[PDB]
Amino acid sequence: KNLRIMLKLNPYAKTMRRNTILRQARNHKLRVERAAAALAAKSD
Amino acid sequence: QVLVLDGRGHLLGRLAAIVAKQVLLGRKVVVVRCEGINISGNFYRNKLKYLAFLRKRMNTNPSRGPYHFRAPSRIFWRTVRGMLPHKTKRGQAALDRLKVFDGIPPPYDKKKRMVVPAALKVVRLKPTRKFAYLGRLAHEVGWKYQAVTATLEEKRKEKAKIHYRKKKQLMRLRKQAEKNVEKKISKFTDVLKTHGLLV
Amino acid sequence: ITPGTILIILTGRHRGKRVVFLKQLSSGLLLVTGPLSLNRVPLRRTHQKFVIATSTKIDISGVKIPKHLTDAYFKKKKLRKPEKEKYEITEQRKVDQKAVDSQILPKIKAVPQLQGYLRSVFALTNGVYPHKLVF
Amino acid sequence: SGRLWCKAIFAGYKRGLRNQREHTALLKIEGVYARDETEFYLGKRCAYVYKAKNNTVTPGGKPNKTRVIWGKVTRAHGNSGMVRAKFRSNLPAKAIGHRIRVMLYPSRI
Amino acid sequence: VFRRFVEVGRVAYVSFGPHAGKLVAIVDVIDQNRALVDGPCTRVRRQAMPFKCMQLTDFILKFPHSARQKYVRKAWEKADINTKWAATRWAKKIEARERKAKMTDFDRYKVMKAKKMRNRIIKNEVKKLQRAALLKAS
Amino acid sequence: MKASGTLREYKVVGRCLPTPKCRTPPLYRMRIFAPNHVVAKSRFWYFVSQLKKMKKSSGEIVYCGQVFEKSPLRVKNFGIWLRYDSRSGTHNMYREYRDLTTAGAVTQCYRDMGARHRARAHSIQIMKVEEIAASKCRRPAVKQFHDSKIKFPLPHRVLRRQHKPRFTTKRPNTFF
RNA sequence: GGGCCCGGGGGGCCACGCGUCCCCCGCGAGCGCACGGGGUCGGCGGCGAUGUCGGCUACCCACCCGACCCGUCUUGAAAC
RNA sequence: UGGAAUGCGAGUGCCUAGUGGGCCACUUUUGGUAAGCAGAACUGGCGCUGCGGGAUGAACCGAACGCCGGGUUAAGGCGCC
RNA sequence: CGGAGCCUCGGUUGGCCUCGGAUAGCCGGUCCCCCGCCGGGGUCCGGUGCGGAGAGCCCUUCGUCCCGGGAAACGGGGCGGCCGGAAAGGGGGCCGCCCUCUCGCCCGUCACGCACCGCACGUUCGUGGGGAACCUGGCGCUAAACCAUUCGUAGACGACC
Ligand SMILES: [Mg+2]
Ligand SMILES: [Mg+2]
Ligand SMILES: [Mg+2]
Ligand SMILES: [Mg+2]
Ligand SMILES: [Mg+2]
Ligand SMILES: [Mg+2]
Ligand SMILES: [Mg+2]
Ligand SMILES: [Mg+2]
Ligand SMILES: [Mg+2]
Ligand SMILES: [Mg+2]
Ligand SMILES: [Mg+2]
Ligand SMILES: [Mg+2]
Ligand SMILES: [Mg+2]
Ligand SMILES: [Mg+2]
Repeated sequence: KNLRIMLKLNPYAKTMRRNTILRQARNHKLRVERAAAALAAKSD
Repeated sequence: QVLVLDGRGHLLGRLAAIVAKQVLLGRKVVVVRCEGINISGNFYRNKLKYLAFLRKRMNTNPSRGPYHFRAPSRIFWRTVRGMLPHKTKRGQAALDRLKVFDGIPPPYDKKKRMVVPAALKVVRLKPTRKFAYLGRLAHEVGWKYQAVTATLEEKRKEKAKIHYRKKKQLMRLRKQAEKNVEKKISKFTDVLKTHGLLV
Repeated sequence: ITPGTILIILTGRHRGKRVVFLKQLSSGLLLVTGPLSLNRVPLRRTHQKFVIATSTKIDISGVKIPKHLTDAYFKKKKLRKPEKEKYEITEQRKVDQKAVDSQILPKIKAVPQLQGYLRSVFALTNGVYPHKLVF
Repeated sequence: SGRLWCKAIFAGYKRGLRNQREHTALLKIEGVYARDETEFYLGKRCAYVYKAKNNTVTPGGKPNKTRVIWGKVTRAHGNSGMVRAKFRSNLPAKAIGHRIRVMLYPSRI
Repeated sequence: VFRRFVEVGRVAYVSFGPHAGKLVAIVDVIDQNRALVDGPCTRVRRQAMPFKCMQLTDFILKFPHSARQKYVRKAWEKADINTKWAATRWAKKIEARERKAKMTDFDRYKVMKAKKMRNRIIKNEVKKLQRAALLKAS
Repeated sequence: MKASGTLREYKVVGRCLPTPKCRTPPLYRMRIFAPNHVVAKSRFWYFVSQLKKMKKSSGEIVYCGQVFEKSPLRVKNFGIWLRYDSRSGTHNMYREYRDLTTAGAVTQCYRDMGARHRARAHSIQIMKVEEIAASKCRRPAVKQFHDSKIKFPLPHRVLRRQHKPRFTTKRPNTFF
């Protein structure tokens, strides 16, 4: 639960969490663009 | 203030269970037409049940109890008492929040009656099951005012029929009036329909 | 709670009254106005936990709230007793009330039946349950 | 002017069948008959309000016979909408079956 | 005495469950309690549904029992069940039910004012119709 | 085994542990219906032990995986061959059900065996489950639904919202 | 797939001095924010001298839940 | 290469009270028609022990107890009491 | 029957003024047709996941000022008479009046009120129930019970005649 307590025990946890956040946000951005294109494709 | 219930077409124990919990939360309850209450099972096996109760008596002094009340109202009352902690002040206070009546005497004859769909016989019984009438059962264990209560209940229904016809009359005028003033109230009729009050 | 939102006050002498939310002060308390002429609620601070934010909103984006209307402006001044000491509405507050009201009031009257809505108090009645109804 | 509080009933204390925890009161709120509807009322103030013989000071007023025990809703109880409440003092057993005011604050809406 | 029958093609309103408020068509009957239903034009996948959570409407589409979703949709569109449903009083009463539920505090104020004035106008007219009826009695 | 919730159909493959006598013992497969895969493997060892000189200690599970219903959107008639112990004997039954999944039909068999014969799941052995054509069904309960123009009403619809409201002014209507 | 994710021809690295020999091919300074070795406010409001404020416990009363009379011998006592 | 796993600090000596009526249960078991009978084995109980559940109850089921707050459970339950 | 207050007791914090009932069936119009002392059946027409719906209905309270638009004009407020109610009986409606108002409702115009400087027991039912008293006016009443005595249809004594 406490972030800075984790980094005291496992500094690498900050890297993993930053990567997860950046990856998950990037994967979300693809699904919307994929979905948006499909919706636009259907309108055609 | 007061929750008035109509006992006709209610099963004895399901009505008592709901009524008992209600007066324990501090609500006043009136149950009218206790003779109209029902019990599941054929009449005969329910008559045998009350005759078995009737045999319970202090062998050394029957006057000391149990007291076998014969009125359908008192039978129901004792049944609600059996679902309350009546030997404590809290239960006795609740038991005083309940009134029980055979027929519908004033002032409840001219007040609207609520029902309990979780105790209605049409809901809780399979239609092919037999059932007893509390009034008939009470009449056949020593109740004396079955014929009078029916006589007075027929007078009430005749008066209630005239009241209903007056209300239907005042409703036919109400519908006509809405047509006459339709032009003047059209704007206010749009507000109500916009928000679901009128369909 | 966005500026222009109508809030229902829940405590104090102004409880039940519907007021217009102007801004959130630096202390975190909200600033609201009745306006005074509609429900006799002046420029007054209120705490957000003690208001219900309705869904009705007027657009007060063009209203210029005086900048001296701060937490220190609305902080109570102590009055001494030895009989009784009475609070007085400083002439500055009256001037500030008119300046802000003159901009909000015309925008309230733009919405039909809204000025009357702000005159009317909120109350629970028979069969009305807060968890069921939308504000 | 008008009512600003919801109507509740002091149904009883927290308990098993033969043990009673008087520090928690079970409240029944009018119109709340399922557990998913109790969410609005969690954390809201509750007041057992009563009258006594002797006068007592009234905040923002002059002494009168009204007294109040404050509390608040802490969590839901059961499936049918009962909530648990806690008061600054254990409620008196004479309050069972009587009105408990539930205020609309602390507002979360 | 019975007017609505559980049959192939009957359109049923779903009253409760994960699909409450939607229309489905009876595609097939599994047993006394369950039916195969389909909602191709109402966002319901083909699945089993009990009759308990179903309310039969008056529409009966014409497709063979257990026909695939292509033909259930085709019959749904030809009958225009979606627009016919919205024209029924049953659908309108549902719409009124939700309009009232979402009413805002300001909406409730405006209804009270409109209702206040509308009821006074009607009552005054009823009084006049009663008085007029009196003169005929005399 | 407790027939908890809706059963799943598992394909369990096992064999004797290889030994110098037989480096490649033959593979055995069973159809298992169980709540979870942990129960599924347990019942396998209970069945093969009754048919072979094998048990968990001298054998292993090679594959445990759920068999998915192949036509979950098509109504089928299932014949079930089972044996069970009553209070005073063992019996072989043949039973039929209509369902969309074969594991759903098997679950109905456990509830039905419990309802009509007070047979606990631990005393029931499902021997075989087949999909049966309408013309080969035997039980009239299943055959009455083999009607292309089947129709029927819903008489005497009981009020199930009996506590919402708990008190009302109008009495319920059961005809729709 | 594994080989500091081998060798050759848009995005993150707890790489980032250098003289080299060559495998291979020992102290920078400050400043600041904090999910950081257990709560603080550098935040506020009401009321008060003859009827009001606080007083666990204690005196009396009420209510809800609990609750059989002790000592003893006894396998076993509220014990007829 | 302290030569299987796992866990745990061990060894040793004086003085010593009460007890030396027991009883109960799963399983095994003798006599007896059987017994809330008499008599054994094993383990666990009650005795010495409250507490939740079995309405009530020495022994059943759960669980063992410093004085408290919050949370969650066991065995059992959730018409009303 | 028609003033200030003082004790004490509590709870409560809008009202629903009513067909009968059926549930494998219901509800409302429709008198054109048939019966009866305006009511019942038929026809016909509408509703029926009840909308002539308790998932409902009614009332809704910030107040006052000025002037407009809709709504009222058969209207709002106020002393005299006759039907009417008995299961545990109506401070309902109707007719007169001499009075008393053009305001009550809705949409606007126009300002004002302790705006008590964020905060609880607020807001009614409430001229609430019971108790002492104090007044201050009118119209009215002027008893019985028990003891004692007597009786003996009664009796242990009480009680009873
Ligand atoms: Mg007799
Ligand atoms: Mg009060
Ligand atoms: Mg007790
Ligand atoms: Mg002794
Ligand atoms: Mg002995
Ligand atoms: Mg003893
Ligand atoms: Mg004894
Ligand atoms: Mg023995
Ligand atoms: Mg001993
Ligand atoms: Mg021990
Ligand atoms: Mg123990
Ligand atoms: Mg027992
Ligand atoms: Mg605890
Ligand atoms: Mg129990």
